[PDB]
Amino acid sequence: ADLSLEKAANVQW
Amino acid sequence: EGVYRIMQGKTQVGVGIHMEGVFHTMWHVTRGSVICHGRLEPSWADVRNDMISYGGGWRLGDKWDDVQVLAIEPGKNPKHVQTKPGLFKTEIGAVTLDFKPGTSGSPIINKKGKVIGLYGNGYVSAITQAERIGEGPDYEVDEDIFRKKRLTIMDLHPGAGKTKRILPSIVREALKRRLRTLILAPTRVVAAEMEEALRGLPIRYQTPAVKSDHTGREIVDLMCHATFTTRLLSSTRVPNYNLIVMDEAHFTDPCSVAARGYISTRVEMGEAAAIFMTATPPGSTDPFPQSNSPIEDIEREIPERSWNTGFDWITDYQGKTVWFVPSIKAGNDIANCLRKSGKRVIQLSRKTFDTEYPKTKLTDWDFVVTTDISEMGANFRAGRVIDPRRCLKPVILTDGPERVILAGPIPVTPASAAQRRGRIGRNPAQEDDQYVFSGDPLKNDEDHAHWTEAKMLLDNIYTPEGIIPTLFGPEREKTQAIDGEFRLRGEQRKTFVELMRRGDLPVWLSYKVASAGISYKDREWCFTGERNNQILEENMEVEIWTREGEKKKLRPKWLDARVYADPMALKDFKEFASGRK
Ligand SMILES: [Cl-]
Repeated sequence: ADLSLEKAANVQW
Repeated sequence: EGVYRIMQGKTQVGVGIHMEGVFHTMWHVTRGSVICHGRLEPSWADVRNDMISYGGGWRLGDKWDDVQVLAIEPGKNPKHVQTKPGLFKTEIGAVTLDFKPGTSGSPIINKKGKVIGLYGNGYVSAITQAERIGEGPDYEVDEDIFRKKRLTIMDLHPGAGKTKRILPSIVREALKRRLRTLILAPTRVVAAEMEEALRGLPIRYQTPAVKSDHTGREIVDLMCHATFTTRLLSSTRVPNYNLIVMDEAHFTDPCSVAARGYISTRVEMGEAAAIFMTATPPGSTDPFPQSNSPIEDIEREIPERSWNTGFDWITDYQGKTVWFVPSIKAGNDIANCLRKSGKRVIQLSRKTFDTEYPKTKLTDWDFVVTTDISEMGANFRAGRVIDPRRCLKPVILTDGPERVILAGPIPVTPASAAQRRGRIGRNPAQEDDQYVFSGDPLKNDEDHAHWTEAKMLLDNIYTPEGIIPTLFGPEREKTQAIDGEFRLRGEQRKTFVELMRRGDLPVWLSYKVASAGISYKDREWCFTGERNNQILEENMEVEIWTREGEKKKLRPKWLDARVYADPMALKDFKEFASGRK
């Protein structure tokens, strides 16, 4: 493994 | 499905957005790498503007012109930060907002819920974005490409998908439609890669050694172009596939040309549907087609033998190259030369391809020195192509007693050059890949032996309908031969097939022998040739010890270069000349 992700937020007002 | 932190002792490097199926982030953040979840495909990047796309092209709601910066700080939390962007001249807008390194890639929002750019770091921090984009995420929508009496060309290109999303997609759709589907790879190695891409479908691989296989349960056949043709020649059992799919349909190898001719005939029959996949359709003539990532084209003089200086740009170049050569012999030259310089080079030709390609996929290397075989499906993690745009073409000398000679080095076709250059510029790189080339291509290849060799295959394939099969449309204008004249009745026909199948002989050769009424087992024609028909191996006149116990000089009646034009084919023709084969 070299890089991964982590869901932080969602696109909003 | 929202916003993610680009995590890489190792913490947060940047931020990305996943929207509509595609993953967006700044170029500086990933620096070109892949990400994990399995893997994430780097598909598109405008480098200078600093941004990269994963799984397809960019997605947008609008532009600026009143906005929020949903900043995802590392070792902190999401905080909506609202501000008016400045109107700076450069026309690029920007915000006066300083978030700590690692934040790069944060979504900027116009007051709805749609992203209008990314926070670019970095005097002030730009609203990084370009023009309207782009292509399409790794899911495929298709027709209508399954109706009988239809033929389609997909000019697939290394985005999302390709051999990745397009092939399984149509196969899933085909199985759903109860169509006996055939798939055709140019090489075992490309078929193997098909299998992993399809893993999970009822997909059976089919050896040449088997003349036909049948299960009657829903299955999908996977074979080489040449497997198909040889089965079409030797099996009595016409399997009535209704969908036929040809990957890399530009292969001018006669088994290929043949396959394409038969297939096209099934389509006109109303009997089949057919899909031909290739970036360079037969008849296409652009040597500079478009490509998934930018290619730097570089026209420059290139060595054709050994060298010792004034070619620094070669050895100086700090990465992996692909170098097409017109021949094994030429390749040794260049390899031999490269190796002087302490360069890890792998050589490839037709014969060696299946055992030497995987070395390129699985070990540290510097150079590949390849014949044109790498125009068919070959996939490389290289940055530069070095292409003197040269090759050898087999021609039947009609000028008195017939023979096949390897003419050249002559220049390649536009298509062939498109393909060589097409090794490069698939994946987004820090520097645009380099196409280094020399000379203009030449399109008239009509004296290429393969065209008539194909008709030889073609008009000896028998159909229940009684139709003689013929060359695919754009390929018909390459012979003045009249349909059917190469047909061979009786077991002249059976011999003509055996020599090819078991004798390993080229089509033209195989032809001349069978039509003389020679039995396969007989080998005297290898010795009853004219003096100027003497084969030589590494400069000495070839002698071989027969199965009946004699020494005779290798001197065939009919002379075809392709048996004697590289040790590996010549090792073979020697075993045939013995009676070992
Ligand atoms: Cl070769």
